[PDB]
Amino acid sequence: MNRHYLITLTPMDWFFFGGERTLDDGKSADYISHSNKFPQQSALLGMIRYQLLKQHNLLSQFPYTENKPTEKEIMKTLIGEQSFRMTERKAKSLGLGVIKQISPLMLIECKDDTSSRSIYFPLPLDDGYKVSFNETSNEDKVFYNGIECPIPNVYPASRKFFDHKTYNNYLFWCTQGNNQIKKLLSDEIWISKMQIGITKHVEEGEDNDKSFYKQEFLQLKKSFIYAFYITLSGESELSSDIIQLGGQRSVFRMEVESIEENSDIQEKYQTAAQFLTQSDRLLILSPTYVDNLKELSALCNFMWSDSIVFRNIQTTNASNFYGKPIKSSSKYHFLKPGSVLYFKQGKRKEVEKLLMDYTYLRLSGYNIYI
Amino acid sequence: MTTRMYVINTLSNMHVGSGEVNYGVIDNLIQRDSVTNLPNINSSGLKGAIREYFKENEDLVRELFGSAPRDEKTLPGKVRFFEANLLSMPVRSDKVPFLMAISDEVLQELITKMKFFNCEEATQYISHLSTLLDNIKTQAQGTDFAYVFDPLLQGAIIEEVSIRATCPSHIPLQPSLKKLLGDRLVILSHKYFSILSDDNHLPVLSRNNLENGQSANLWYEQVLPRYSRLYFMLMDGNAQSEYLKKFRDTLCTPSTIIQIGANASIGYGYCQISELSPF
Amino acid sequence: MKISKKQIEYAIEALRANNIITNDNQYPKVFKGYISSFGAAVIQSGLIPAIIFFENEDNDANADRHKIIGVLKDIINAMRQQYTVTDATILVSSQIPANYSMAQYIIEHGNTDQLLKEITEAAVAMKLALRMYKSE
Amino acid sequence: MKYIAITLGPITRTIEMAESTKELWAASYFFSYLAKKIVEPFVKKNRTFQLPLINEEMQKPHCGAGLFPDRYIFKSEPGDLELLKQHSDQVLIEIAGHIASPSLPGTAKDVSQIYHYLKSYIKIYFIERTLESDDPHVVIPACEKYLNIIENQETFPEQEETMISHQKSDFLKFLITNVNGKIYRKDKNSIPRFTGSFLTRDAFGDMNGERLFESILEISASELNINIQQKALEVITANEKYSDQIWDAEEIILNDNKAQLRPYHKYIAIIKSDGDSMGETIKSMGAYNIPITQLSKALLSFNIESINEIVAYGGKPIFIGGDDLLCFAPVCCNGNNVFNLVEKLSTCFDQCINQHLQQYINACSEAQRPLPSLSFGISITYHKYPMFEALHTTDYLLEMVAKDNLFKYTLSNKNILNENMKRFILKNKLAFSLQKHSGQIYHTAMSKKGKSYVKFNMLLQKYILKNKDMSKTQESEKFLSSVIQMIRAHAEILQIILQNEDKRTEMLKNYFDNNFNESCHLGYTGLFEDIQTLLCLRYQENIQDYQNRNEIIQQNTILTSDEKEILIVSPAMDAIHTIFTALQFIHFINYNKDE
Ligand SMILES: [Mn+2]
Repeated sequence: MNRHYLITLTPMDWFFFGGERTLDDGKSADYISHSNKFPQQSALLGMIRYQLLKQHNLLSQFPYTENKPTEKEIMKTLIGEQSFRMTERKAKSLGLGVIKQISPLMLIECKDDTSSRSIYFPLPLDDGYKVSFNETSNEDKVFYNGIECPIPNVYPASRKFFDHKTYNNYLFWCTQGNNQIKKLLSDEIWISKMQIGITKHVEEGEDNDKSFYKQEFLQLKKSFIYAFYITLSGESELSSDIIQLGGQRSVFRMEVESIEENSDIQEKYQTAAQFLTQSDRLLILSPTYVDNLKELSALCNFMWSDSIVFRNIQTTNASNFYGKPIKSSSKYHFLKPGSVLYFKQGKRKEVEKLLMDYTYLRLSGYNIYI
Repeated sequence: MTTRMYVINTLSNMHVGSGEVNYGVIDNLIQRDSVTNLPNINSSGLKGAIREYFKENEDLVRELFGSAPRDEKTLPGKVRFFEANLLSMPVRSDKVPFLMAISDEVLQELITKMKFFNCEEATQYISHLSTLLDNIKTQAQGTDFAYVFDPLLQGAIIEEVSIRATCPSHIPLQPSLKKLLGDRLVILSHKYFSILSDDNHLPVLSRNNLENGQSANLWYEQVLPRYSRLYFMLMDGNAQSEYLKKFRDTLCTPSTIIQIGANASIGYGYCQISELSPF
Repeated sequence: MKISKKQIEYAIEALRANNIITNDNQYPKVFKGYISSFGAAVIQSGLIPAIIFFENEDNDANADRHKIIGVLKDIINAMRQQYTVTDATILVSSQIPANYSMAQYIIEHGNTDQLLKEITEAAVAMKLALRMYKSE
Repeated sequence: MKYIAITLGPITRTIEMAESTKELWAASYFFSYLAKKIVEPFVKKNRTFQLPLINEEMQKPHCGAGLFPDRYIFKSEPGDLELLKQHSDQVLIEIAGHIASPSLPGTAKDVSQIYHYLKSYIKIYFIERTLESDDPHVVIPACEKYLNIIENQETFPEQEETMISHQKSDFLKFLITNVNGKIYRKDKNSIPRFTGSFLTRDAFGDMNGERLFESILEISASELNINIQQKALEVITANEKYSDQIWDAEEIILNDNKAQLRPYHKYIAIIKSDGDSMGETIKSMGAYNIPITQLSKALLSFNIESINEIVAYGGKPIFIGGDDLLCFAPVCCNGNNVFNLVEKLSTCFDQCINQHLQQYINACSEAQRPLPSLSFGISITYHKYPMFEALHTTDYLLEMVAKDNLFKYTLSNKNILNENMKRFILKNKLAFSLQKHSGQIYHTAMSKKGKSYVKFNMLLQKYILKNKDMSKTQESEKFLSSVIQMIRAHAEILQIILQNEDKRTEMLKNYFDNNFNESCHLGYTGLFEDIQTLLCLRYQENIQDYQNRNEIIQQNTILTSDEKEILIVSPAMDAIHTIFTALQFIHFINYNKDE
């Protein structure tokens, strides 16, 4: 039997999440740093692995190198042989320890009445707009890099055409109300702080006093938390604790709440997202990766989509955990949450199978749609 | 991991540079909280001050605070510092040289932070502070209030806001609450405290640079008043017990004075550090 | 002590109204010294003797010094039009009558503390306001 | 009949991949070059173009600026779509073959991978629409509205290897980083040269290329006539990729001769412009019958003459198409400041509109007569300041402050469009920002439709030193610092002086007289009179623009306190801040000591 847990994360201070232009990686762009609102699912996976190791006092790689003969296999059966790697994107299992499945990170509002938890999702890019095509072989055709598709007709659902100057759907996060969808501006959920720090001591006598850096620190609005669902193999309980989730020493409070045995966390996430389902499009709830975007384009009439960049930290059980981290040599482009895939008249199953072809990414919390 | 609350009790004027876009009368401003706009110290400043004090013991610094910048090998820190929030501030009176001013909102935020962080001595402190706040709210009944607890201090006039302090006999102040919040304490509405801690009522000092007997430059400096109290939270990532105990003992010994902020050579920001005493 | 914008505007209005600046935007150079002398007199002799000395005009007491006390009266009146009720604070607000000299008012019910504060703020406001005219 | 509308590429994404100035020029000229190559076959045929108005002078190589925009609408003949598809494929094939040429640095990359990367990255979207109307005024919006929703389809390269030095799956970054090619040498009896890529050959001409652009200091320090690039290049070649080494060498040789180095020679200016009320002008042209080809012709003439103006002044144009302008200039050259360049470009745009739009100007009454106007956003930053951040600063200036888009977005995102509030949108503005190498940021906003802009330009021209002062003391600069400090300290008393109506001018003069004693040592003479006049003009303009807007903003219950505070602009404080920013700019240009 497998334990099912709801993992709530409360920020105890201002938090940071790494991007590609981090504090010291590149060339003269390495003293201004910006933060991503959500951590990568690899951050959640590594958090779980770190907490599991610490619970069993198996934390290793202290500021010296040692060997672990008789605890290599305990480590392997507890956390897995290696970190989350996108090279194994097609495998049928996470290749990790007791961790079976992680739902995508969700934004949860906790009303100060312990009444219910409202889950906020990105606003679908088609919200409030009616997108229609002419499936006939008539005129008004579009060519997306040589592929011929029917022209989209976007009207507000309030015969005025789409206005690019009145478009703000990418700035909103939505939750279920009573009959309409409550829309929260993304600037209300997150607040931004630019911290300027220096190094007091001046070394080597060269030109100095310019050693000032800027970091963007994010904070969640009051009564807002992060959450995700995790399935743990056998009996490997997770203890509530104070944890780190990326960034410049960001501290979160882990609350582990148990849900019923006969439950599917994928089903629970889809049940939460059920209020956004329109049967003419595919809503991309979690970041989605496809090896060929051209084939996905051929299987749809219009993508109202965006991109995010993905890069991992690749560490093995024996890696030097204290030093320069080895990051994935390749960066991958994922479809942003809130993107809608307008499938052809009869090919929803085709695009669904294309997206579910990566079951490893599915178990990690990616390629989740509704 | 044992979260601990430390009080600061600055022994001199504190200037921690904000560095943000300044356009007003005062050229050098102090760091203020984004949300409450009360004076505060960034955890970067706290870590820097404590690491500078302990820099002569290299092993302790490497264990707790981490590796120095521009070092080939990078070691993570084991203590997490949280930002220091203003607890009480000296306000000027007429019966006594000064009074220690705390707002009811500062008290409530302290209660919430202790409940959230689970400080080691949080239980009794939270209970007694909650009782004090409830008694204060019952006495005020939604009106502006300025409550002193020593019967002698009755009738004290806070200078900048011409408020006369009253002494409700029903409200008991425990000795440990007095230790935490300070002596000669007045509990105000947050409007009064915000007025007293704003840019117009904080001490502004004039400075100039003399070249051959004539002033070359002139600027005005904002300083946190002497004897102010700030609290912060420290989290030990299960660091080595001996280094942790040495660090805590050195931090709590009376002979140890920490410099935080600018103007170190003219004695700005010199403070002690006090752990939360058991109630 | 910190002067608000409203007190400086009151000082401008009172300075123009009590006939100190001519229509040519010039004030006689003696009045800045008179304000400084009034402050020093308040410090050295006291509020009441300074007010009495500066309010008299029967002799050749420069024949213009009582205008300063007129301006102070106007400023204090204006400041006590507003900030009137403010029950949370300890101040008494009233309109000092035109026929009552300031010396008479402080003799009768001055209370010497609110009046000291108002007098010092009014004097500072007068100095700041005169900084925006030119000496004859 | 048949109309074909084409849109090209993600431009902002490529622009934000650039870290230096030559990289930014490469990023913009890549799309200009691609658009030119795509539309070449149909321009060679007699094809009527509605939107861009392709002309023979456009094809001729100007300076490295790109004049070809991203959107094209032309009347279609049968067989046009297949030819467009095949030519798009062939153009991408040629570009990929150019990237893999051994003249560029790095290992030999396979053409097929680069072609697939370009296909997955570059957006080439075109649409065929049957419009039963010849008229351009209905044709252009009809195709543009569909293009707008077309652009929302996202294409990206799925996998991007960026670490391995011989599996670099990042070819547009490679192209922009290595747009100048390599360096080739004789037996030491020769001069350094850059081989240059296809972009440099096409933009600057294959022959008679005097000198390519490598580092910011060449543009910024184009005053000392030291020939920075050749000295640095012979240093870096005698040493034993080249971008950072040549940058450092240029810095070292700039520091070596400090006898003429002013602090602003290490600061660069980013100029961005956008046409204001051009859509309303197009609507007024639709009502009062006059074809859009006249507006396109005025825009083209403005583009050419603006390129000439930017080149004559020390500077480099990047994109000059229609209303959009992007140029890098030093703060000063030959005693001319960048604000004189902004004035010259505003004058060029207004003069070209007057020249070619005489029919609409004289037909329309003076009551409405919207007319286009150029809004500018200027960012001055350290040459080592990251280019991404400086570009974002320039975009913020232009959009939010110069176009007053902060007001519009704040109202619209809360659904307070409220045509009453649409009546309050400000136009024809100048947005300025200066960031020193200390973290000090000074910014200002000014309306160019009044006398305040003219007074600002003359005040700058009066007190900007055309020749560096070789005095170790700089008494005048300490006087300027005292004036700056006393302006920022007495801001509230200045506000009180300004809020008075009838007698504020004499009160201002008297206050400055009383506060400053012997306020004339050397240089700055009559500065106070000019400052007071500019301050009064700014206050009057601010009262005209912001007062009713602030009153209506405070009365709106939907807006929160934070948004209301962000939107509210105090007239007197803004005027004082503008004076403060102008004085800080004068101090920055004049003072020899940096930081
Ligand atoms: Mn435009």
